[PDB]
Amino acid sequence: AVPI
Amino acid sequence: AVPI
Amino acid sequence: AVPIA
Amino acid sequence: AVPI
Amino acid sequence: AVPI
Amino acid sequence: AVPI
Amino acid sequence: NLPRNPSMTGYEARLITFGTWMYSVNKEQLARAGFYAIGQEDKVQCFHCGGGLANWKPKEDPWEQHAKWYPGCKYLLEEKGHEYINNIHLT
Amino acid sequence: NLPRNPSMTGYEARLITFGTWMYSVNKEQLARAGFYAIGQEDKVQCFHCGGGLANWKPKEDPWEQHAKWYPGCKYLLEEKGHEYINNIHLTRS
Amino acid sequence: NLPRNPSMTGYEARLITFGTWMYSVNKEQLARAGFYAIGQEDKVQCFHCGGGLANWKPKEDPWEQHAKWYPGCKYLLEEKGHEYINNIHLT
Amino acid sequence: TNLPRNPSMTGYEARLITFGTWMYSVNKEQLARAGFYAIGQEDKVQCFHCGGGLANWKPKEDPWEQHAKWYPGCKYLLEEKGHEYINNIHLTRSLEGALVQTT
Amino acid sequence: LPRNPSMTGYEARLITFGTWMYSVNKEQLARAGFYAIGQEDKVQCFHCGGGLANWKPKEDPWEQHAKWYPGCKYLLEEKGHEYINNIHLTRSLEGALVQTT
Amino acid sequence: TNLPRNPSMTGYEARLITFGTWMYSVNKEQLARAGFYAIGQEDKVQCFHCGGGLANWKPKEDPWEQHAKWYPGCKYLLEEKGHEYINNIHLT
Ligand SMILES: [Zn+2]
Ligand SMILES: [Zn+2]
Ligand SMILES: [Zn+2]
Ligand SMILES: [Zn+2]
Ligand SMILES: [Zn+2]
Ligand SMILES: [Zn+2]
Ligand SMILES: [Zn+2]
Ligand SMILES: [Zn+2]
Ligand SMILES: [Zn+2]
Ligand SMILES: [Zn+2]
Ligand SMILES: [Zn+2]
Ligand SMILES: [Zn+2]
Ligand SMILES: [Zn+2]
Ligand SMILES: [Zn+2]
Ligand SMILES: [Zn+2]
Ligand SMILES: [Zn+2]
Ligand SMILES: [Zn+2]
Ligand SMILES: [Zn+2]
Ligand SMILES: [Zn+2]
Ligand SMILES: [Zn+2]
Ligand SMILES: [Zn+2]
Ligand SMILES: [Zn+2]
Ligand SMILES: [Zn+2]
Ligand SMILES: [Zn+2]
Repeated sequence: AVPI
Repeated sequence: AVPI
Repeated sequence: AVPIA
Repeated sequence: AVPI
Repeated sequence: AVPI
Repeated sequence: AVPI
Repeated sequence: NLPRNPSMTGYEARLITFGTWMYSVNKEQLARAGFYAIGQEDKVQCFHCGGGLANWKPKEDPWEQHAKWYPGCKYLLEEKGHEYINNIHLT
Repeated sequence: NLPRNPSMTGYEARLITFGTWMYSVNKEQLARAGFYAIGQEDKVQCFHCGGGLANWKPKEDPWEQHAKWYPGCKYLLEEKGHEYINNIHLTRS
Repeated sequence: NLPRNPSMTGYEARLITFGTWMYSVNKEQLARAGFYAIGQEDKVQCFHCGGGLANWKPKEDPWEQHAKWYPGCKYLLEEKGHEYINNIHLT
Repeated sequence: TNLPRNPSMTGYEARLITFGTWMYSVNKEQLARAGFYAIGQEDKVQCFHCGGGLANWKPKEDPWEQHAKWYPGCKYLLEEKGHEYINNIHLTRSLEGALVQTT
Repeated sequence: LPRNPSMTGYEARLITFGTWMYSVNKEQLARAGFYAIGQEDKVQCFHCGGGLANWKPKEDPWEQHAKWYPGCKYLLEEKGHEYINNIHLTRSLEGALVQTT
Repeated sequence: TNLPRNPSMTGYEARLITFGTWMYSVNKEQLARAGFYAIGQEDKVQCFHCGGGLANWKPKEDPWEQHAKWYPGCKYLLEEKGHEYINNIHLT
């Protein structure tokens, strides 16, 4: 996933 | 008395 | 009961 | 004197 | 000099 | 480089 | 660490916010459990951890709901102890 | 641990806020109990815990009301002590 | 030391935010890893470090992602330990 | 809790200069020594340490005395004058590390 | 404590350079504690908050970090006092920040 | 006074570069060494540590001396120059  |  | 968001 |  |  |  | 609402540290201060409480869950029990009404339906909040609770069901135990939803509360820990909290979560 | 309104730490600084105090509770007793008037009817606040009190009734003791409503106040603790606070709440033997 | 959202310190409090959760990643695993849904697609945030994560991929591991992106999280450290975090970063 | 509200006014000269055209009956040097500096509003002054403000000075008033009378909790006052001085100003006797808060 | 704790991790900082079109290698910048803010080649340290812009080819991120922000705690913990002192061609006590030269 | 008001100006070079277009006579290197950095209003400078501001400089004044005279409570001044220096400036 990826940071917001 | 009473608190505010 | 349930938490208030 | 007096406090402001 | 002087403070500001 | 230089500071922002 | 420090309570979110220090003005609600006292039992009486919290109890008086329930002066017009007409819901099933007892106001004395809610106040003892650290809760105070915020003036919105049956919504309450803990003076210490700030945890809010709403939609109370008849016969519910304030302390148990406090421990179930906000196990990290310092007030809950100091008053009930670690064992009580663990038992609520069956740990 | 630290007062909410340090400028009201002194007795005189608090007392003067009761300039034309016409209400039933003695202003000197209120000031001694850590309270100062906010200029709104009989509304007062503790300089230390910031706790506010209003609708004072005759014969009320400012210290007793302070302890009843705001038992967590550190000024109350340092000046009156545990025993006094517990007795007010009857919390004892 | 103090979490960014103390009201989400409890497992149940976080789990309930995934009520209508329609995404591949298991909500129980997300909650256990300290995450709670913020109500925007599959966006979640850690109750402790406040680190946010989105665009989860099927079978992704919440703890692995937590450790990969936010190795500085104190909740991650206390629950998983240095060895776990170091291994995730092959270090 | 211990640090001054206005650290830029910690020095005597820095405070003294704020009383440029001081047209009041109270000596500006005494005011500055007592920790006060003018804020540019009539004869209004404030302590660099406790932040306590004072106005409407009367002729022949002692800055230190007024400082102690109104702001007995000031740390600057305590460190410079001592507990004995503060207690005498309030005509009482307090404990060793006790602030004069009730009289 | 670091100014931006969410950027404490290497990967978290690395991803901010997206497709990096500038002079200095993004991996080196990220390792040196920097993350891109979205304004040309402007970067900031996650710990001290120190910002840097207008990077030139072959510049060393750690070196620039030490030159401009010798007071950074991240720099100190990762590189140490001697590294910082050498960058500023000086030496100091085992308890003094390089703030005068 | 404990932590620096403007930590981004802790370094000598960071402060010096704020004088890149300094149009006054007072020496910029000396000002920067004394903990000062230019802000842009008149010839006003500010200490990175105590936050003390100074303006209306004389072409040949000593920034360390002025720093000590006006802001004797500055921790940067104390750590770099020491108590004796500060006391001497104030003839104590
Ligand atoms: Zn609670
Ligand atoms: Zn507590
Ligand atoms: Zn108890
Ligand atoms: Zn549970
Ligand atoms: Zn109080
Ligand atoms: Zn106190
Ligand atoms: Zn006392
Ligand atoms: Zn009671
Ligand atoms: Zn986290
Ligand atoms: Zn924790
Ligand atoms: Zn644990
Ligand atoms: Zn890694
Ligand atoms: Zn004072
Ligand atoms: Zn002091
Ligand atoms: Zn002294
Ligand atoms: Zn008195
Ligand atoms: Zn840095
Ligand atoms: Zn660090
Ligand atoms: Zn390292
Ligand atoms: Zn240098
Ligand atoms: Zn030094
Ligand atoms: Zn300074
Ligand atoms: Zn320093
Ligand atoms: Zn002097």
